[PDB]
Amino acid sequence: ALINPQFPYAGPVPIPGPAPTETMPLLNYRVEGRIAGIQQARQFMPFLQGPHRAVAEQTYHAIGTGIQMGQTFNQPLINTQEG
Amino acid sequence: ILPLIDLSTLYNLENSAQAGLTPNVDFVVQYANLYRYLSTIAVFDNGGSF
Repeated sequence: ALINPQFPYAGPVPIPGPAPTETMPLLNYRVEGRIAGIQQARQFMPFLQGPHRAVAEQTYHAIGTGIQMGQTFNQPLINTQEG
Repeated sequence: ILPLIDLSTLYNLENSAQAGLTPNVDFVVQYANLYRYLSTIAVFDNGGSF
């Protein structure tokens, strides 16, 4: 702010002001609020809580069976070298 | 987990008609107090002329 003498800035907005209204009042709000609809315990989703496999491992079962059977052919006898 | 204020507040649209207009005089439609008015639309149906 600058004040300049001799033209000085009025020393106030004075008493000639026009009170325009008495509408100043905010009427307090008084209220009762009830949000009470029956609630049912459940919601349907496509899927909740699953941690789906991105790849599975290979998996398997097992079997064996049979017996011990055989047809054989042997090497001929040979002269013994030494000993 | 619910926003209690959100769910107990009403967001509404309503309309009404006001008459009593006269040339060069301020026609004032008072806001019906307590509501929080987000927007106002005023249609001047000038006797069927728009």
